[PDB]
Amino acid sequence: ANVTRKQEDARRNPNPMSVKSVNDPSQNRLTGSLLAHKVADEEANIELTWAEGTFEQFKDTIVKE
Amino acid sequence: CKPNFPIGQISENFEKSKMAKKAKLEKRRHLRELRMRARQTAIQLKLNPDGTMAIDEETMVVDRHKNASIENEYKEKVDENPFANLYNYGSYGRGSYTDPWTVEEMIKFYKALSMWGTDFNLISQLYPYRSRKQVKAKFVNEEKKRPILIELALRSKLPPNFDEYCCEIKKNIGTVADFNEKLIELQNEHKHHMKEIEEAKNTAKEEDQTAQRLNDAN
Repeated sequence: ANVTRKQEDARRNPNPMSVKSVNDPSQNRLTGSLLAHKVADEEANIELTWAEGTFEQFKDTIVKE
Repeated sequence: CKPNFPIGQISENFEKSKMAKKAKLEKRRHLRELRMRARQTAIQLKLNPDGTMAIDEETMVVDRHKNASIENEYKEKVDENPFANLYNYGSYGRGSYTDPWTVEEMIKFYKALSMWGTDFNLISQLYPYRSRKQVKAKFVNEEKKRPILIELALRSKLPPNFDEYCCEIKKNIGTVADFNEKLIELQNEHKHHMKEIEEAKNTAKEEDQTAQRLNDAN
């Protein structure tokens, strides 16, 4: 509900270019726990077909010793 | 019991001294064979199903050390013996060992000194990997060594025994081009490119004043 509320706020009064950089040994880069949120936002969903089985796996254990 | 080298008592920790000496003799002999042989990374993107046409944030920056570390891994490893680094007055001073001259070189030395008076500029390249400094000293030491064989050369003021006709053209057959006019023609090309960038200079200048004059009106 609020991601639309911020998007309309920009377009009411919109008020206004990338070249490489160098890794420096006197500078830190974001890593650790917030990097896990940087890779948990954009990745491939899988649409599950929810089913109800429970006998195919059951006898699969019975036949195996 | 002569004062040079008796092996005669305990002599603690001489082994590190021993193989250092046998390695410095090995080092200088590999310097001999360099002489004998010489005589003769944009930016990358990808196409996600979620966000297509997205560019990689890690490829935006460069590490500047992974490329250096590849070759540094592929260098030879050696264990430094603190005896090996020894230094004397003959250290860190320019000058090297001159390869001593042969008599096969003297016929190209006497005749090049027979044709001209004494001209060290063009005779340097005749001996391709000899330099201007030590060949000047070869003129100097022969004054004391062979003073009379040099004294025949300046008396000779005539074209010599006509065998230099090959060595007249053996010098000439390297990069056969009319050098009296080869330098002229490409120099005229160079000032043509400078005149064209000078045309590009002022034509960039006149449109710039034209454009911002319109901004001064508005």
